[PDB]
Amino acid sequence: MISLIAALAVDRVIGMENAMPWNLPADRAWFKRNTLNKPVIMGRHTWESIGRPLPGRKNIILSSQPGTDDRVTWVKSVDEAIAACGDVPEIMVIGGGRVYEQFLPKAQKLYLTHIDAEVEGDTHFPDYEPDDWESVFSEFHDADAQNSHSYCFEILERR
Ligand SMILES: NC(=O)C1=CN([C@@H]2O[C@H](COP(=O)(O)OP(=O)(O)OC[C@H]3O[C@@H](n4cnc5c(N)ncnc54)[C@H](OP(=O)(O)O)[C@@H]3O)[C@@H](O)[C@H]2O)C=CC1
Ligand SMILES: COc1cc(Cc2cnc(N)nc2N)cc(OC)c1OC
Ligand SMILES: [Cl-]
Repeated sequence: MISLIAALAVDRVIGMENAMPWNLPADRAWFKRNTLNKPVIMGRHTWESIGRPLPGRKNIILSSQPGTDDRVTWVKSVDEAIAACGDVPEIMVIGGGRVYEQFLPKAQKLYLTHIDAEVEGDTHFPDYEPDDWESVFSEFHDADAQNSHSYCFEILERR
């Protein structure tokens, strides 16, 4: 099983200048929950965004160029990433825009955080047909002192 987990603003925005254009600790909490003790495949742009290994997960970076951090696994292809995760129950693909593009066709599950924010963005979740997917579970949260936007955590499964 391959799964994508991603936070989407109003216009499927996921990124602005190699950062998420919002601050939702409640999202980073939901991200940690569903990825922990599973392998994560991220693109080199996302690695640099996070800027440190994600504890309690084998970290797998996609980069044509050679590695620059001895604490994480590096791979130069999609097939190498996928192989690098090994015989596991679930592979979590955690960004960014170009990695999502490549993995979404392969993906069985979506872990979507829908954020009530119309924010300028250089990077968007790839398009898809909701025809192709069926809503499994969702959870709505109001904005609060720490999370300036309302948000909905959704899970979808292929057919
Ligand atoms: N909203 C959300 O849920 C999330 C937000 N983001 C946002 O996403 C943005 C980053 O997305 P984007 O700019 O598309 O980049 P990525 O984060 O997908 O990383 C791009 C890099 O990945 C490497 N790469 C990708 N595919 C391959 C491949 N098949 N073989 C080899 N290397 C590969 C390349 O590295 P190289 O240059 O070494 O060749 C490429 O330059 C940021 O703004 C970030 O904030 C990211 C995570 C989640
Ligand atoms: C743990 O912090 C980060 C996590 C992510 C990936 C990510 C974040 N949120 C969700 N819902 N899905 C994801 N795949 C991306 C990040 O930066 C772009 C992070 O830095 C704050
Ligand atoms: Cl690419």
